Amino acid sequence: KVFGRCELAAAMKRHGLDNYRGYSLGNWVCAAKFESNFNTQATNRNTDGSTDYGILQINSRWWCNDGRTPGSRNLCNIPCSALLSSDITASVNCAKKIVSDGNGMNAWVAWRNRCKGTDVQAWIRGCRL
Ligand SMILES: CCC[C@H](CC)C[C@H]1C[C@@H](CCS(=O)(=O)O[C@H](CC)CC[C@H](C)CC)C[C@@H](C)N1CC=O
Ligand code: NA
Repeated sequence: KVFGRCELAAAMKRHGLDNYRGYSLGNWVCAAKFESNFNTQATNRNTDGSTDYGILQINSRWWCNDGRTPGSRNLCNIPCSALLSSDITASVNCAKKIVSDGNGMNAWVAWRNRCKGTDVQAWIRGCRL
């Protein structure tokens, strides 16, 4: 599913991401924009043999099981395919664990390089939230 911007903002907020670990909703919407272009089905292979999955590009070396990643830990205890669903529940709940792991949102490279330090509230402007 390709979410609309405000549609994703509302779903993220309903699932408790607004201000989760101190990161405002616009941070999460910006992250999803540049990680996946709001597409739940996005997948991208990495050099270490892992793959990133879903709207927040969650990695199969640490967080989910895809059956083909050396050194897999599956800390979210889910198949990586669960992170591709139109229902973002599993991606949100796993993202909560990731962002709590110690490095905050720096775990998302696109957030670090394209959202951190910018006017992230722009990503929720116009939305009825
Ligand atoms: C907390 C878990 C951290 C993980 C890493 C431990 C996730 C990292 C993987 C990184 C892979 C970097 S890589 O250059 O070595 O491999 C590929 C290059 C061929 C990347 C290919 C891209 C993805 C195709 C578009 C890139 C980053 C996008 N995600 C997290 C989300 O931001
Ligand atoms: Na890699």
